[PDB]
Amino acid sequence: AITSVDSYLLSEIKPRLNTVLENCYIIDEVLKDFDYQTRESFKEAFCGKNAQHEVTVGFNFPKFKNNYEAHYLIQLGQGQETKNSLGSIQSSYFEATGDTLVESSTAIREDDKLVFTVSKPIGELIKVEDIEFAKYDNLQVEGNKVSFKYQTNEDYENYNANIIFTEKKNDSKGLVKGFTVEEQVTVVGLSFNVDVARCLDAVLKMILISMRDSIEEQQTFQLQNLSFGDIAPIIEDGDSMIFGRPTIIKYTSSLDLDYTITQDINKLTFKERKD
Amino acid sequence: AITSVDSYLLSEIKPRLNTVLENCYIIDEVLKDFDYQTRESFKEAFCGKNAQHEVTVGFNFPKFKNNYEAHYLIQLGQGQETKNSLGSIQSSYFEATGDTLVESSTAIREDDKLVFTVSKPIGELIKVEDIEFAKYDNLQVEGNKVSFKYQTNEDYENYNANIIFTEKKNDSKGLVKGFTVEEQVTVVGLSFNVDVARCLDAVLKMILISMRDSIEEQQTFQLQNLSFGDIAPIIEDGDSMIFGRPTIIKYTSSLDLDYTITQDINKLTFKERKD
Amino acid sequence: RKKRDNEIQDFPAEDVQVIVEGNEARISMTVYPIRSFKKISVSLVYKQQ
Amino acid sequence: ASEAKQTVHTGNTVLLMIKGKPVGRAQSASGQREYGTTGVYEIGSIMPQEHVYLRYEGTITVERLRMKKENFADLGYASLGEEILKKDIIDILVVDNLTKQVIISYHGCSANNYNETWQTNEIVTEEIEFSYLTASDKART
Amino acid sequence: ASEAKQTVHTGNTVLLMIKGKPVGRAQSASGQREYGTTGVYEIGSIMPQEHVYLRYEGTITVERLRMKKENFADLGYASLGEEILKKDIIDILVVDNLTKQVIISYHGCSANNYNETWQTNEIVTEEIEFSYLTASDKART
Amino acid sequence: ASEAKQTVHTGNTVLLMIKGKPVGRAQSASGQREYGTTGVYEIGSIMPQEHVYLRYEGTITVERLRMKKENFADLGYASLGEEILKKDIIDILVVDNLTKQVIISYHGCSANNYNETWQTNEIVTEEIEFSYLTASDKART
Amino acid sequence: SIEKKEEVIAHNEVVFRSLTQGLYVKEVDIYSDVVSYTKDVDEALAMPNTINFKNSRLIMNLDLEPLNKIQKVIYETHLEGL
Repeated sequence: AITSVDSYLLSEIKPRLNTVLENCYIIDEVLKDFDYQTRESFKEAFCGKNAQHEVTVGFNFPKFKNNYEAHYLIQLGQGQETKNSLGSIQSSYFEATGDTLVESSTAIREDDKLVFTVSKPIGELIKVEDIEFAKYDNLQVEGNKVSFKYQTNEDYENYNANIIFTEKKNDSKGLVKGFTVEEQVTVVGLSFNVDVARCLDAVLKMILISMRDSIEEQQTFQLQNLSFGDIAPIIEDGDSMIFGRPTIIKYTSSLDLDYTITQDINKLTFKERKD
Repeated sequence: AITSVDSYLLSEIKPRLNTVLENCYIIDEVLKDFDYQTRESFKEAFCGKNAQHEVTVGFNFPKFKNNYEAHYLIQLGQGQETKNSLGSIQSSYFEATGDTLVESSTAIREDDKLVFTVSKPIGELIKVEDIEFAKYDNLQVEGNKVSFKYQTNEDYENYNANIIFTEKKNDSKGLVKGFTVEEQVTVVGLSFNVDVARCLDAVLKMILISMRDSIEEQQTFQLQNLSFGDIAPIIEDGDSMIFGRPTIIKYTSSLDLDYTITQDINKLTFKERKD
Repeated sequence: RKKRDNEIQDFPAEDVQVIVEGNEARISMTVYPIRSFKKISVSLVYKQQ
Repeated sequence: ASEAKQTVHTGNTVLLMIKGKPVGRAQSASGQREYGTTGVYEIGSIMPQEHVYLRYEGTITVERLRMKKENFADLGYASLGEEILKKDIIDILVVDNLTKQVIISYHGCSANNYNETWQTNEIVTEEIEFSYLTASDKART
Repeated sequence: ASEAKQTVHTGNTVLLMIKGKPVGRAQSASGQREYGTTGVYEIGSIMPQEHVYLRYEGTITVERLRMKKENFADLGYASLGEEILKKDIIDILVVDNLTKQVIISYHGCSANNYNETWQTNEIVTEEIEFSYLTASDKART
Repeated sequence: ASEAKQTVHTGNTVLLMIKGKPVGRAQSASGQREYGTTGVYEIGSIMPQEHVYLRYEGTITVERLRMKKENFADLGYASLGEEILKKDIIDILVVDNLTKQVIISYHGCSANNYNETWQTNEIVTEEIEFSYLTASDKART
Repeated sequence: SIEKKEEVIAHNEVVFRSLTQGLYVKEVDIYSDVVSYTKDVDEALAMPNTINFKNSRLIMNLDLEPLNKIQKVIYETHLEGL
């Protein structure tokens, strides 16, 4: 599973940043240490549902003009290989598996079992929220749905559960070959007003903190490290300077490829010899 | 609690610098090692309540002209992440808490208890000056005020105490997620007279020494380190050069965010099974 | 711990069930009761030599 | 994308919990187990005919930064004198940050030695080493 | 070009296999053997007249990164308590990535000690040390 | 801003005090405690049925830069010969710089060994190791 | 037309609503008495819709108009011809 850190960063940042800027309480919590003036100015400009001004995020070298009132700029940076396993072997799988999904699913009644439906089939069930099925419940997964004994659990006929599971792709089996890569990605906020840049950097730090609970980087992009540069004038040739403070984010991910195996043994030929 | 080191530096420097320059005794103590000439010239120019000349402090890249007779210039500098905890967990709290406050409060008489009033409610009481309440005194905090038994302490009805306490924000509980950051901030004094710059640097060093007793950096910005650059001509294109000696200040702070928890257990369902 | 103190002789480890629902939790488990010694039947055979 | 078939544990996906309380600013922990395997040597063989288990010894260490509150001494988990004799056993749990499922739990933990370092240029640290009766990896999926 | 007359083994040409299952994210392994050679000294000689083999001791260590699944505890190969007594012997095979031929196999492996490290800034690692009855390099070409 | 819920101790928030006198230019200090836990092994079990406390041993070390005045020898706290026999016990206190509250105190401290280093390129340092009867963390809030 | 279809119930909850103002509850106090109201239908305070919870605590105020809220999310595909 080749990793595109930049796209993941963008997808995590955009909705999360919009949600954070949606409400004032979270912003006030974030900007507790800042002075009244800059805090209130940033809140007036960008914060709130009905904010007239808006921030943006995008990759570097855009052929079009880019808004320099407040923008998050991303560039890919360097990368390095840090650790390897014997034969480049990372893991072995019997059934092809895709991404790990989290889905909410209300309990349902079936003639012998309570069940939960899901969007897609199941390759493996990791966890059901606040449940530890015993032998009596006889937890079974049958494609799309997971099921447990009806009678002794009948109080929970409409349990508002949620599920963490894994997609199923194929029944084939193979080996995972790959290594670990230690990658650096640079993120910088741009603004002709330095105070806006400072507040933007603080918001960036908070959303990076919040991201650590995300499933994907919990499973794929562990060992997050941060590093901040100095406030510098990005450009001097305009009528007014652009000010930005670059930040460097580090991640560790496992670049890997699935090598299928067609060998399947189903018969044995134990015979003696004579001389 | 996101940390803005620059604003804290400014807020600590301005009143403290004004107070230090207010009186001559402290300045004479500071400038003991310097020669008579420069010491007395600086005292004549800047020291004293009725000083005609005055120093200033502000951030870098101001669009307006800035006074270059004597000024403290700040710029943010670099930063780095140095240490982490398991799961990025820093601390656990049952009640939301804000800043740590110190308030003076004269004792008061209540029909059963001596009490101290405070400006704001109490989340936690750290210390009461020169007091170690015993069981007999039965120390209790009830929102705004703290109280102890009247009878055996009646000699102290007007005790001129002071209190170190913590604000109360909410009754909710959550987890503190974050890490430690090792940050560098640059401070430089500017003056077209080199001797004034030297004296200004000495004053800066003294106020940095004095700051170490401050509550906030005792609680937030531990491990202060200093580094001084060489006296250099900041600018040569004017009629006369600007001379300044940059200084680098290091700090360690814990960037963190409070993650609330809505799960509260209040009932138990211990039941057996049959087969 | 109880087994280490001989208070219980045996039990199934995997039989436990736990369910949480808002502010409530359900716990279900099984333990085998101890069995005491009740009956003995004896027969004798007399023989020569 | 996130294929769970290759994921590994790290410091950001683990929690150290005691009595439900997550210990704060915990840095590292190590676990050791010794089965005391020994071989059996006959007269007519240099090779060991078989190995046998004899003795189970296990210790776990924890490194922490001394918070001003809820340190191991204040929590009552550790001890500094005869107060130790009244301290009962504890269970130390390593639980997954993502699912809150258990990864490994130590039962009947008891304290062995206590170390604290006061230093000028670095944050205060303390180390504790426990001896436990048994380990368990139950309560899985 | 590739002249096989000078090739050597490396981490990319080796697989570590147990019960047919390739253990994943395995990092290193070391093998030790001691024949316990001792000399015989006569009265009329400082020199050792001859050496003799007396005792065969051998251990193998394995270092691994704890995957969230199929860790040594979950696989049942290791143990954490009295469950060990019901664990039978195993054979650990080092097999060539290219040909799938065997390079060296350890027979009758038994576990000696178990180590796991939880750390904040690094991936979790675990180490196991086994004691084996005999080694073999058979099944070659 | 300063949220006390996450604060930790460092070299700038601690004082080392003896007899009320703050010792000057003190660099580091380490504290050790050993409860001497031992297990109990029955015949019918490899596992330790229980652990028991047996023996309390504790030492504290202090590193200092030898000031020209008020060194440990001049203060009378240390000793250099038979003068030691007339030296009574002392209590070494670690007290908070902010509040002047106590963090940990060692009672009945007695000196174990004394080390001093004279070097050409570095400031003079001396080290003392004490053995104490009991430790205490009382007098808190 | 439809080639394949499946329906699942993502959530099933009980929403509380005022009888006079018509606004739903947003935030509450320690006893869970109302302190804030909202016009949104989804953001409103809600609890799981199962009998066990109902027996485990209507209880806060006499404005006795709860609302059983059920969310249906449907996956489907079409093969529309030319």
